[PDB]
Amino acid sequence: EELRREVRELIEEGKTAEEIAEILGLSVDEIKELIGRREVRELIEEGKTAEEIAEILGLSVDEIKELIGRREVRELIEEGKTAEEIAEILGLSVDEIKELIGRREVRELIEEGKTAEEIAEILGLSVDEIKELIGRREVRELIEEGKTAEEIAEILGLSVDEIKELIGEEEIKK
Repeated sequence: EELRREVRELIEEGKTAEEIAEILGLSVDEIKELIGRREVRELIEEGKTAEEIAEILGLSVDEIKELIGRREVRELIEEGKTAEEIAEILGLSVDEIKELIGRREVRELIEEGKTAEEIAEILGLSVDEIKELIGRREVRELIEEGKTAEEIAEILGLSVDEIKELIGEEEIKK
């Protein structure tokens, strides 16, 4: 019922799926049958590349790309990784990381003080697409600290033109 828990502790110990089969007396294929999504994130938290995990758990690079989803994209974008930086860790193309992007991946960077042009070059291939996908909540997130001509709009793109389509005029000066 929870045998997958008695396997994620040997992974964080440094052992490999080959050694997890011997220590637990089981077979190597059965260890591959207990490797889930949760057992992969912990190995993208020690900096290990996906190709390293291809030789840690013995799974194919085709079979590790099955498990890695948008969740690790947020985690790596959070740390300090960028555009091509993430793509090399996971063997994916940068476009595959573009196909795993969203507004939630952008909020965390507004929640670390970055600007539109700052994140446009961090995640790569972004310019007005960031401005296209800056939500009202991000401008509403700063309603407690509204205080510029266009820098509460430069962090979020441009000028009051943006802070007029994403909020009213009574809250332009609020």
